[PDB]
Amino acid sequence: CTVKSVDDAKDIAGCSAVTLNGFTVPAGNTLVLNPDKGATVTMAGDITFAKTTLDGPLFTIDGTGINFVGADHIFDGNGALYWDGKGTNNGTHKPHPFLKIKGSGTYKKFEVLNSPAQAISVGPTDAHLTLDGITVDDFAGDTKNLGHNTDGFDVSANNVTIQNCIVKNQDDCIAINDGNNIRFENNQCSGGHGISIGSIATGKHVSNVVIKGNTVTRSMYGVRIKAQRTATSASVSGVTYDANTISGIAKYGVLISQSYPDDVGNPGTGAPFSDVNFTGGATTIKVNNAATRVTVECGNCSGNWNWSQLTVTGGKAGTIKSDKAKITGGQYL
Ligand SMILES: *[C@@H]1O[C@H](CO)[C@@H](O)[C@H](O)[C@H]1NC(C)=O
Ligand SMILES: *[C@@H]1O[C@H](CO)[C@@H](O)[C@H](O)[C@H]1NC(C)=O
Ligand SMILES: O=C(O)[C@H]1O[C@@H](O)[C@H](O)[C@@H](O)[C@H]1O
Ligand SMILES: [Cl-]
Ligand code: NA
Repeated sequence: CTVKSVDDAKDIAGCSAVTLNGFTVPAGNTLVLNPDKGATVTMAGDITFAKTTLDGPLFTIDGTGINFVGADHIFDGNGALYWDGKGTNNGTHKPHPFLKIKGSGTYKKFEVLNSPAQAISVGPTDAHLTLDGITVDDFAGDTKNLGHNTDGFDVSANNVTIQNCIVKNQDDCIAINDGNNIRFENNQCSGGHGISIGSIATGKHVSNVVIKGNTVTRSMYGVRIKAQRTATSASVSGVTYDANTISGIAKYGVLISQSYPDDVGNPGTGAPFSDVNFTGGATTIKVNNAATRVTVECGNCSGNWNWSQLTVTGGKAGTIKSDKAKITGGQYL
């Protein structure tokens, strides 16, 4: 019931208590854990991934009701051996995602250090899944702007809570791409592209999202809802921003747009956005001098969007094209 190598990992069936020791995952291998239902998995060392040619995920854990106790240990992706400024768009192969977490349970207190590109992929789930007190430290990727597409958390799942986490990276802190009942609370995001829903692709539906209590600094965007211009049979519905404190934003404090991968222009109509609110505690956003405060670029948006608790200052005014939605309240124009 102690995993000391990639081959030990296949031998944990029957273990209600697994200890994950530190070791290196050699080139050409992956670490896959399928723990027993309700098992506790406790990390007792750091896991380092030698430079590899495999596609990600390099680490996959999949189980029901798992209790993962990280004890502040590290999954080290050796990302600087791969980073070339091009991420997953071109250039060197980047194993991605680094980690994949599937099923359900509670995952606490570990660090992902220097992922090659996207760090933690979440989903699908079979019950609630909570990630609590995880650090994605890709800060080294800022050097010479070589880290790219280093998303903290990519979520395509239902019934997820991500709380008390820290992300230092070069792309979305979180990107919520699909699923219902997703809560992102009391996290700290710096260096990247902010807190995102999307990009929303054809057939994907994000609903009942709560973005609460987070701090975002030194980022390209504060919060975004982005849908591919071309997406159809897609939607975002029921999003509440509450109590977020954001500053140091370079491009847009808020960008809600159906023109992706562009920020604005000829927005699509097949990924309707509805019921997007800034309520509860104040969401205060300070943007840089050349930044835009708030832009909404809808081809198809509906509802009474209560933005009473949003305050955005700095930079210049954006544009509001909200289609059928009525945006009330707040301070940003
Ligand atoms: C990738 O970069 C190479 C040059 O470094 C360029 O030839 C190629 O067209 C780029 N990839 C794509 C898909 O455009
Ligand atoms: C998981 O999500 C789906 C849709 O949100 C739902 O039917 C199921 O009730 C949720 N389960 C739990 C345990 O929250
Ligand atoms: O934030 C974004 O949407 C985009 O940022 C760009 O810098 C990146 O090259 C894209 O792949 C996408 O991640
Ligand atoms: Cl290899
Ligand atoms: Na995803």
